[PDB]
Formats: sequence, C-alpha cells, structure tokens
Amino acid sequence: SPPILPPHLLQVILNVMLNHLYALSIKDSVMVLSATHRYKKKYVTTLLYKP
Amino acid sequence: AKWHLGIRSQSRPNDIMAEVCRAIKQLDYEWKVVNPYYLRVRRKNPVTSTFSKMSLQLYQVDSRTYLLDFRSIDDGGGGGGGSHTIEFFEMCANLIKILA
Amino acid sequence: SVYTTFMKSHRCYDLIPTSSKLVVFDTSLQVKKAFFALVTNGVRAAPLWDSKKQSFVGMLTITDFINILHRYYKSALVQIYELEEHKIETWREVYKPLVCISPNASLFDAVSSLIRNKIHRLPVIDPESGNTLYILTHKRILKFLKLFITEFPKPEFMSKSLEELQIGTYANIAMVRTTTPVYVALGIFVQHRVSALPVVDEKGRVVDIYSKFDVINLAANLDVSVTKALQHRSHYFEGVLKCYLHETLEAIINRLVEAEVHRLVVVDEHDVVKGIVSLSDILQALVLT
Ligand SMILES: Nc1ncnc2c1ncn2[C@@H]1O[C@H](COP(=O)(O)OP(=O)(O)OP(=O)(O)O)[C@@H](O)[C@H]1O
Ligand SMILES: Nc1ncnc2c1ncn2[C@@H]1O[C@H](COP(=O)(O)OP(=O)(O)OP(=O)(O)O)[C@@H](O)[C@H]1O
Ligand SMILES: Nc1ncnc2c1ncn2[C@@H]1O[C@H](COP(=O)(O)O)[C@@H](O)[C@H]1O
Repeated sequence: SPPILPPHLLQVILNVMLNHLYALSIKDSVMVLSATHRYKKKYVTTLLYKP
Repeated sequence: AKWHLGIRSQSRPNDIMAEVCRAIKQLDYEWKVVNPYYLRVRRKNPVTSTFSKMSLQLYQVDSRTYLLDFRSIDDGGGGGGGSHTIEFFEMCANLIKILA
Repeated sequence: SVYTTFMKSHRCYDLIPTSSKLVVFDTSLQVKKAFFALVTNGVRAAPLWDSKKQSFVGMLTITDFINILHRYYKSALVQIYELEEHKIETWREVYKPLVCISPNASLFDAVSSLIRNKIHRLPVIDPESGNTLYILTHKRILKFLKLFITEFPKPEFMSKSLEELQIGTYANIAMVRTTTPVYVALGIFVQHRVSALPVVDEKGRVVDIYSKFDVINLAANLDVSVTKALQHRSHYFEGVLKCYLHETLEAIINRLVEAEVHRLVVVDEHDVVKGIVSLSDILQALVLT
C-alpha cells in the first residue's frame, strides 16, 4: 500500500510543501493552480489563472 | 480560498497508477517508475526545446481515499525563455484534464 | 553621487522580500475574471502568460482596467457591449512589449528602465528558470535606498528646498472636484496618464485624493461622485499628505517613505495645490543627481 501523507504536507490550505501543486475547486471553466518555489533565499507563491 | 493538495480518488492504488500512466502516454510525456507509487515524468517543450521534470506520488490519506501528489523537480529546468514554474502548472493542468 | 553609487553596486535580487505572492494570467483569460482576481488577491499587477508562445508577453495593471472601464462606459452609451467576454489576448489585440529585468541586473538598471519606459511595474525575471520572481516598484526602491544608505556623507542637494531643486510637476495639474462623477475621473486618467487626481474645492484647496488604486475597488456603479466613492475607504485615513516648497528633499523623501504613498500634493499656506511631487520625480532626480 501507498505511503501515508507526511505531515506537514497539508491536504488543504485556507486563506516542506515547496514545489507541491495546490489547486482551487474548478469554477466557471477557469482553473487556479498554486505552488511555492525557491530562488536562492527568496520564496514566491505563484497563482496561475487558466481557463 | 480553499486550496487542495494535488487530487483525490477512491479507486484502488493500482487502478489509480494505471490511469495516470495512460493519461501520461496520451500526452506523450516520457515517464519513469521509481516505486509502484512514484513516477518521475519528463517532457520536452515543443516551442522552447527545454526539458521539464516532475514527480507523481500517491499517498494514502484515508481508509478509502488516496492522494496523487504533483511536485516540480528543481533540476535546472525549464525555460526557455519560458517559465519552469508556469510550465509545471501546465503539465499538471493537462494531466488533471485527461483524468477527470 | 552616493545614491548613484549605491544603485550601481546592488542587484535587484537584494530588493526581493524573503516571501511574496505572484498572480499570473493566461492571456486566454476573460478580462472580467482577470480583474476580479486582482481584487481578490490584493495585488496591483499581474504578469501575462501566452501559452501558445510559451512566455510572458506583458502586464495587467489598474491603468488597463481603467482604459477598459472607460471604453465599456462609452460603448454602452451606444449599445456596444463586447468587452466583458473579451479574453485578455483579444483586448490587447484591440490596441507595449514586455519590459523586465534580471535579478542579477543592477538597481540602477531597474530605475532607468522604469523612467525610460514610463511604467510602474518591473517584473524581475530569472533568465535561467525564466520565472518571474517579484514585481519591483518605485516605492520599494525608494524605501530600500532610504533604509540602506548611510545618512552621512549627505549630498548638499538633500538640504535644498523643492523651490530650488524644482522636482515635480507645477503646471497643468489634473484635478477633480468633490462633485465630480467617477466616469469623469476615468476620462481624465485615460487622457492625462497620471496616477492620482487631487480633489479640490471651489477655491482650489485640496480636501482629498482620488487614486487609480481607488478604482479597482469597483471590480469587486460609475455614476456616484468622487467624494462618495471615497467613503469605502478601506485603510485608516489621516487625510491628504502634502508638502510646501520650502521643505527639503530629505524631508520629502522621509515623508514619502514613511507615508508609503506614491506622491505628495504640493500646497501653499491655504491648502491650495501648486503641484505634485511623485516617487517618479524623486527617483529621476536621484538618478540624474
Ligand atoms: N513591465 C511592463 N512591461 C510592459 N508593459 C507594462 C509593464 N508594466 C506596465 N505596463 C503597461 O504600461 C501601461 C501603464 O502601466 P503602469 O505600470 O503605469 O500601470 P500602473 O502601475 O497600474 O498605474 P499607476 O502605477 O500609475 O497607478 C499599462 O497599460 C501596462 O499594461
Ligand atoms: N498624497 C496622498 N495623501 C493622502 N492619501 C494618499 C496620497 N497618495 C495616495 N494616497 C492614498 O493611499 C492609497 C495608496 O495609493 P498609492 O497609489 O500611493 O499606493 P499603491 O498604488 O498601492 O502603490 P504604488 O506606489 O506601487 O502604486 C490610495 O488609496 C490613496 O488614496
Ligand atoms: N494630478 C496630476 N497632474 C499633473 N501631473 C501629475 C499628476 N499626478 C502626477 N503627475 C506627474 O506625472 C508624472 C508621473 O507621476 P506618477 O503618475 O505619480 O508616477 C510625474 O512627473 C508627476 O509629477
């Protein structure tokens, strides 16, 4: 059987997870994808709105 | 806003890994099988000619439910001048589409 | 100049916060969902991603939203209603190549690029990954300079009054009146390419300020007056931030950085507006010393 979700890999976020895909429930045929990446010592969380 | 990690299913782990391999093949990405529950996938950009890699990992989150995890691989991919991050998001949106 | 030397010895990367969020729009996105997402996410600009060409092609800003609101309003008066369903790509076609900067580029380069291209949003794009990392602004840069530049040696012009330096704009100040409809303001914004308009009274005294930032509050009704639209004032408002001609550059830079607004209204003893002094003016001045 498949490994159990590590904490602190959160299943849901409400508003070590670096590079992980998060996404909103789809609505109006538009997809919202999210993830945090690292450039040297700087972090950015990118949201892509995509039909 | 409510953000969800990857995607969820209540199929059998084996069934699940079956469909993502099929979904992958459909896109014509190359993939490697590390574990029975861990896939490294590679893809060459038709426009930029660069390569982007990512991991698909299946976890158990429930007694009935499993979670497919997408993670970009920070390996000197990708763009381009594309965008490793954006191209990551696109590889995913495509797979999540073929599924569903 | 110490300002010039500092700028040339620092990379843009030094200006990026440890942690930030970035909102990107696929160009096929519908304009109306794009602008709602700016509001929802609390951001003033978004990089635009052309999936077909697989690269960033431009930026979506409030100025765009305003252009679009203005067109929409006029077209409606003549029964044309096409702009709502417009994807971003089609509205761009209806009418500015992407200007960006490497994290390894100098802060001096950042400043010049903003001035020379007359923009306000400089995306820092890594040429290796191709990722946009941060959107750099006048405010961010001027705060950084103030913080990281030693107070002495202090150039002598820092102690010179506005009057002497002549920094800012002192002729043809676009202004609105308390009783001015928001759609009228749009016309002025679109025509004068100016970031904010002083709200004055019968005798020309400033009593408020109507920014471009105060307009997207509406993507979350263009008939109300300017005064009315500034009642949904979301942040605590001490009043209008101003300055006099006798005040020194240093005092004005300090006010600006601590206040964290894009400009001061130059005014006299009577609160009559005599000019505007913007972050653009100041940075331009520090870069030509
Ligand atoms: N980095 C950029 N590259 C290319 N075009 C840009 C860039 N930034 C802005 N623009 C374009 O230039 C025009 C003016 O943009 P500007 O940056 O002045 O908008 P803004 O910052 O939202 O307005 P303001 O700062 O005055 O409130 C807009 O139509 C915008 O699309
Ligand atoms: N001189 C001023 N006096 C009083 N209030 C001001 C003044 N300038 C701006 N404000 C208010 O402060 C808010 C911030 O506006 P401003 O455009 O300066 O910041 P911003 O657009 O968010 O950042 P940026 O400088 O990067 O554009 C606006 O709602 C505006 O009404
Ligand atoms: N209401 C206004 N009327 C005339 N000029 C302005 C006004 N607001 C800003 N400016 C000038 O326009 C230029 C760009 O400023 P800003 O749009 O504030 O970044 C600067 O030289 C400002 O002095």
